[PDB]
Amino acid sequence: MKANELREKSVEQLNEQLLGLLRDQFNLRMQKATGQLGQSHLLSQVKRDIARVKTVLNQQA
Amino acid sequence: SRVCQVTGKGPVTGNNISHAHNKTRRRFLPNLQHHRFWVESEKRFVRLRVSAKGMRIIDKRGIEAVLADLRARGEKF
Amino acid sequence: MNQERVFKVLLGPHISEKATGLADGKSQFVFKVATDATKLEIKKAVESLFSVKVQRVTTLNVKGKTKRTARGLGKRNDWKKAYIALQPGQDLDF
Amino acid sequence: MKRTFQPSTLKRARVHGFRARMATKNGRQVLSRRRAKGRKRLTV
Amino acid sequence: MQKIRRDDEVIVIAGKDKGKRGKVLKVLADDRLVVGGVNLIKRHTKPNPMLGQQGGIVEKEAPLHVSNVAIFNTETSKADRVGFKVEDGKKIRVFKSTQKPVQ
RNA sequence: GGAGUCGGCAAACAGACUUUGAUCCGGAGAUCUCUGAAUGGGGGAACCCACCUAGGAUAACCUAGGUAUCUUGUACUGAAUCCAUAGGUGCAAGAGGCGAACCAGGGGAACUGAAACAUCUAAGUACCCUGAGGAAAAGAAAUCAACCGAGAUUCCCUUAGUAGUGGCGAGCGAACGGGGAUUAGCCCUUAAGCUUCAUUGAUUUUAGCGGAACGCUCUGGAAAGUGCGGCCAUAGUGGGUGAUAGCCCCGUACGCGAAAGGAUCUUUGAAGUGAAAUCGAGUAGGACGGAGCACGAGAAACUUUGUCUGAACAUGGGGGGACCAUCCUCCAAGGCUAAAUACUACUGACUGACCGAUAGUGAACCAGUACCGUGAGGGAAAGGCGAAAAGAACCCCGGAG
RNA sequence: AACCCACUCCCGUUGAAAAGGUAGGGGAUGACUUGUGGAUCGGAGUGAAAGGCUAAUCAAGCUCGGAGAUAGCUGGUUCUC
RNA sequence: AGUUGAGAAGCUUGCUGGAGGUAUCAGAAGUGCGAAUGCUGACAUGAGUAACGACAAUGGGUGUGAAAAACACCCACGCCGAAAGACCAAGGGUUCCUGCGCAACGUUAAUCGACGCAGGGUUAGUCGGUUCCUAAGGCGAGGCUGAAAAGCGUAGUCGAU
Ligand SMILES: [Mg+2]
Ligand SMILES: [Mg+2]
Ligand SMILES: [Mg+2]
Ligand SMILES: [Mg+2]
Ligand SMILES: [Mg+2]
Ligand SMILES: [Mg+2]
Ligand SMILES: [Mg+2]
Ligand SMILES: [Mg+2]
Ligand SMILES: [Mg+2]
Ligand SMILES: [Mg+2]
Ligand SMILES: [Mg+2]
Ligand SMILES: [Mg+2]
Ligand SMILES: [Mg+2]
Ligand SMILES: [Mg+2]
Ligand SMILES: [Mg+2]
Ligand SMILES: [Mg+2]
Ligand SMILES: [Mg+2]
Ligand SMILES: [Mg+2]
Ligand SMILES: [Mg+2]
Ligand SMILES: [Mg+2]
Ligand SMILES: [Mg+2]
Ligand SMILES: [Mg+2]
Ligand SMILES: [Mg+2]
Ligand SMILES: [Mg+2]
Ligand SMILES: [Mg+2]
Ligand SMILES: [Mg+2]
Ligand SMILES: [Mg+2]
Ligand SMILES: [Mg+2]
Ligand SMILES: [Mg+2]
Ligand SMILES: [Mg+2]
Ligand SMILES: [Mg+2]
Ligand SMILES: [Mg+2]
Ligand SMILES: [Mg+2]
Ligand SMILES: [Mg+2]
Ligand SMILES: [Mg+2]
Ligand SMILES: [Mg+2]
Ligand SMILES: [Mg+2]
Ligand SMILES: [Mg+2]
Ligand SMILES: [Mg+2]
Ligand SMILES: [Mg+2]
Ligand SMILES: [Mg+2]
Ligand SMILES: [Mg+2]
Ligand SMILES: [Mg+2]
Ligand SMILES: [Mg+2]
Ligand SMILES: [Mg+2]
Ligand SMILES: [Mg+2]
Ligand SMILES: [Mg+2]
Ligand SMILES: [Mg+2]
Ligand SMILES: [Mg+2]
Ligand SMILES: [Mg+2]
Ligand SMILES: [Mg+2]
Ligand SMILES: [Mg+2]
Ligand SMILES: [Mg+2]
Ligand SMILES: [Mg+2]
Ligand SMILES: [Mg+2]
Ligand SMILES: [Mg+2]
Ligand SMILES: [Mg+2]
Ligand SMILES: [Mg+2]
Ligand SMILES: [Mg+2]
Ligand SMILES: [Mg+2]
Ligand SMILES: [Mg+2]
Ligand SMILES: [Mg+2]
Ligand SMILES: [Mg+2]
Ligand SMILES: [Mg+2]
Ligand SMILES: [Mg+2]
Ligand SMILES: [Mg+2]
Ligand SMILES: [Mg+2]
Ligand SMILES: [Mg+2]
Ligand SMILES: [Mg+2]
Ligand SMILES: [Mg+2]
Ligand SMILES: [Mg+2]
Ligand SMILES: [Mg+2]
Ligand SMILES: [Mg+2]
Ligand SMILES: [Mg+2]
Ligand SMILES: [Mg+2]
Ligand SMILES: [Mg+2]
Ligand SMILES: [Mg+2]
Ligand SMILES: [Mg+2]
Ligand SMILES: [Mg+2]
Ligand SMILES: [Mg+2]
Ligand SMILES: [Mg+2]
Ligand SMILES: [Mg+2]
Ligand SMILES: [Mg+2]
Ligand SMILES: [Mg+2]
Ligand SMILES: [Mg+2]
Ligand SMILES: [Mg+2]
Ligand SMILES: [Mg+2]
Ligand SMILES: [Mg+2]
Ligand SMILES: [Mg+2]
Ligand SMILES: [Mg+2]
Ligand SMILES: [Mg+2]
Ligand SMILES: [Mg+2]
Ligand SMILES: [Mg+2]
Ligand SMILES: [Mg+2]
Ligand SMILES: [Mg+2]
Repeated sequence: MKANELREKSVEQLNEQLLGLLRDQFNLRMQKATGQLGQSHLLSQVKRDIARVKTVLNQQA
Repeated sequence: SRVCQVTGKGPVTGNNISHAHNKTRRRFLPNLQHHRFWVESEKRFVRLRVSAKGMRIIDKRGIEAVLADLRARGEKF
Repeated sequence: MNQERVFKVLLGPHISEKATGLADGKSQFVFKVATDATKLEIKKAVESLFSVKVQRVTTLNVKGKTKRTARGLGKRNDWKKAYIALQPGQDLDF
Repeated sequence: MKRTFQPSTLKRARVHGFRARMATKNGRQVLSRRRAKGRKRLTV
Repeated sequence: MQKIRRDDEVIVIAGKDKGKRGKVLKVLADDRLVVGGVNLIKRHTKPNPMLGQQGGIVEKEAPLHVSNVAIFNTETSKADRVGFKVEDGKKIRVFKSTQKPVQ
């Protein structure tokens, strides 16, 4: 997910990109607690994907 | 505090010299009293804490002219 | 509560022998929650995500242990724990 | 025997606390003097 | 730009392995390289059964300083120095002796 | 830019990222918890409790904004009291706190010296407090000289430890006149100059780019060293590479470079200010008590003012060290004004007949730390394997030490 | 008796303790004892008054500055001919 | 170690060490230590000497262990019992429980521990706070005073015991 295609969407389409990502992060926290998470890199990858969306969602205003 | 309202006179300092010339610190204070001034145009009295030198200036210039100067520098009375 | 806060109150389950026995004997599950989560929020997040019906939540704060090293005194974070009680028969999947 | 230091956390804060130094200007010179030295504590 | 790059054919100048040739495998920090096949060492590791199983004596290369090697020019069969030729659109490393690009 | 990267102590093991340009460096922006001037009200700093407006949820709320005080201006409003004054609300603009020093002011010691000690000194120092600026202050003669002249202020060297002053003790200490650094004046019949904008040009700063010339031989773990012979120079006593390198690497002389920010100096337009209106009256002068003038009442002039008084109007007024006459020289009681000058907490470059770990900063190391004290406050000790971890596989004694 | 106090002896004095202990001793419904919070301080406070107390410091606390005060007084002052 | 000068001192070599030193003549000094009840570290003598912290008190058996007077269990003795038992407040801050340990800490040993490492453990409409109210006292819009800092205080709002 790059910031080039994030500015191809509307504010309406950018507010379930965030809701989907937040749910995706939640599923990763649950796996990390129970020890059944081998994809360790996915934790930081989704953190920067949320912050990327919140920036684009603010450049609109 | 102890400052004349129309001239700004305040306490100053100096020395006491005896006959053997011992010097001790002292102060000189203004001779300032409370007085009510009848403002003819305003139809009322105005009370200030002026020294006796400020009473002579109000004689020379009037209370109309002295009050305007006080208003200019915001010295609320 | 906004739609963000649902996914941010629960920090995962807490694993211990006491929590293991509670989950079996009396249908009471133990979770790690955010340090500012209230009982009303915890109850709503579990109902919304895990599709179970929650009746009572009891919560406690846990102090961070202090471990002494060669560089001086250092301590771990303070966390918050919640006991969640469900209906007499239903479980909570992961 | 009774010794001179009898602890109490309420009275500690009301004589040497942060809000007790900031009240007076002589206590504000104490705080700025400890900041200049570089103290880690700076308050009781 | 770096005068010495990964997977380059170089020759060793100065040191115990002086005169040998090989390929560059890694370029570490603090100006050090790892040239394959030279500066070999032996490391003995105690095999603790806990946290996996370990072996005996391993074979590996040791790093050497970046100024102890030189690009091997396969035109005069000897070491040369490199330079960054003036760029039409991009820097190209060339041999000082022969003014030809490095490959 | 141009190949590696996921900060260090601090290593290992996993997950990964990328020549479809990563890590990294510089400009602009976005986010920016709680506390702290802390500013919605409280408070034991990092905590507790709210109200109003707009939108959204239906349950026990959410998101986004406002709510301190004071000063100035402005609109509305309105007591004793008829009018209106005090007061009360609502809007705008401004301040507040921190900082090592420099600056202008308000207050202001003592030890000490005098071989005791009061006048005197130390000293208008230490300290406390207030205000402004990158500098500040002062500045355009009611100034000096001496019958000849000079020409605003500030700083440096002399005159000179001189004339004075001084329980004439200890001590304090000028000016006139010369030599320099800087060069500038302009207004109250409204000006120079300074700010804030918008333009015309140039230069610098915040990152970077290229950057020349050595081989053989002997010892050695390892050549940069030995020996022989070369080359480069607007680059030859830099740093480090396995021992001592102009030619091995990073550099150095010398040239090139900025999407975008900052700053400086120039043009040329606008607005504000300078600004006090109209040449200066409770002012000059005087008496009493102090302070400053190098000058401690002394023949004691001059400035300043706590108390009390008090002129003239250019045929007039101030000064020329008591005072008088004559001469000379200036025009106070309204303003603005750059440079030469003072300082460095902070940033960069270079240098040292400076230190080399009991030294140099208290601190080369996770130091204003550990520790000591209720507190203010005081305050340490502690560097080095090796070129490279190649940091000792395996066997034996011993408690799986 | 609890509680508050400290009259005597011995021990201890490098102590178990920078003011104690064991035996006896005084008051024990009051001018009593005590917890919590608050007020007064350095030529100043407080004192049923001993110049006592004000953080194991008191004929004028502690701390940082003037400050390297001053010391006609003690001590010390480093290789050779 | 040898040698040379009248002396401060010089010179040559064996062993260690493993990278720097400075002739001669000049120039500059943080330029020479046994003393200052000197300052900082290290190490002696006293000396293997005093002491091992209430004079309630211990004796066997068994187990574990490299090792047991001291650890655990059993049988039997003693001591407190208006405490040497139990519980609140202050104060402290993980000392609480379990597994693994014994270098240092414990005035002896330690298999034990308030010691080392790692995990776990504290659940409230009714208990104590916060929230409501005030005492002593504090702060205090305006205000009154005061060289400046500031002092006092009204409306007000903090402050439990
Ligand atoms: Mg005096
Ligand atoms: Mg609770
Ligand atoms: Mg933490
Ligand atoms: Mg705030
Ligand atoms: Mg407040
Ligand atoms: Mg607030
Ligand atoms: Mg300010
Ligand atoms: Mg004065
Ligand atoms: Mg004196
Ligand atoms: Mg003298
Ligand atoms: Mg004397
Ligand atoms: Mg004397
Ligand atoms: Mg005397
Ligand atoms: Mg004096
Ligand atoms: Mg400024
Ligand atoms: Mg000026
Ligand atoms: Mg002059
Ligand atoms: Mg003339
Ligand atoms: Mg005289
Ligand atoms: Mg380059
Ligand atoms: Mg080069
Ligand atoms: Mg060496
Ligand atoms: Mg070199
Ligand atoms: Mg070479
Ligand atoms: Mg003006
Ligand atoms: Mg005039
Ligand atoms: Mg006038
Ligand atoms: Mg006069
Ligand atoms: Mg007079
Ligand atoms: Mg005089
Ligand atoms: Mg006079
Ligand atoms: Mg007069
Ligand atoms: Mg005059
Ligand atoms: Mg005269
Ligand atoms: Mg003028
Ligand atoms: Mg001026
Ligand atoms: Mg040191
Ligand atoms: Mg050393
Ligand atoms: Mg030190
Ligand atoms: Mg402490
Ligand atoms: Mg008692
Ligand atoms: Mg008594
Ligand atoms: Mg007695
Ligand atoms: Mg007695
Ligand atoms: Mg007896
Ligand atoms: Mg009795
Ligand atoms: Mg007794
Ligand atoms: Mg009786
Ligand atoms: Mg108190
Ligand atoms: Mg006090
Ligand atoms: Mg005193
Ligand atoms: Mg007596
Ligand atoms: Mg007394
Ligand atoms: Mg005492
Ligand atoms: Mg005294
Ligand atoms: Mg004092
Ligand atoms: Mg002395
Ligand atoms: Mg002195
Ligand atoms: Mg001597
Ligand atoms: Mg000697
Ligand atoms: Mg020798
Ligand atoms: Mg060297
Ligand atoms: Mg020399
Ligand atoms: Mg010396
Ligand atoms: Mg000696
Ligand atoms: Mg010695
Ligand atoms: Mg000596
Ligand atoms: Mg001697
Ligand atoms: Mg002694
Ligand atoms: Mg000595
Ligand atoms: Mg001995
Ligand atoms: Mg003996
Ligand atoms: Mg004996
Ligand atoms: Mg004995
Ligand atoms: Mg005994
Ligand atoms: Mg004993
Ligand atoms: Mg014992
Ligand atoms: Mg037994
Ligand atoms: Mg046994
Ligand atoms: Mg025993
Ligand atoms: Mg009994
Ligand atoms: Mg507690
Ligand atoms: Mg512990
Ligand atoms: Mg235990
Ligand atoms: Mg055990
Ligand atoms: Mg032991
Ligand atoms: Mg043993
Ligand atoms: Mg333990
Ligand atoms: Mg209340
Ligand atoms: Mg009250
Ligand atoms: Mg008050
Ligand atoms: Mg006020
Ligand atoms: Mg209240
Ligand atoms: Mg209350
Ligand atoms: Mg209560």
